[PDB]
Amino acid sequence: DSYLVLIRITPDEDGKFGFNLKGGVDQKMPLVVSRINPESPADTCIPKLNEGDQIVLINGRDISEHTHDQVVMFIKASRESHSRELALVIRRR
Amino acid sequence: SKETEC
Ligand code: NA
Ligand code: NA
Repeated sequence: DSYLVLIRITPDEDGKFGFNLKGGVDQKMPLVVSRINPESPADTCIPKLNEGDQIVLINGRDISEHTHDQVVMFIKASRESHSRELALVIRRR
Repeated sequence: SKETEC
């Protein structure tokens, strides 16, 4: 029914990946993609990021016990990265 | 109910 996807994204010139996030352990709501900015890096990588995708790992980090704000920081940290690339393992149904 | 642009 549900399956895991590894998504790999490089930020645009502004530093953004082109998606919005909701949830976190503070939000009593799993952590999920709420928006894909059309034609952004998140929309244009293969495989691509989808609205409603549940975030499982961020750069191999299990984020199930981290706050919303923490996860946003984890996302930003991957621009200062080695490959400057973001690697998300997501779950889709 | 937080929503953040990434
Ligand atoms: Na795809
Ligand atoms: Na990952």
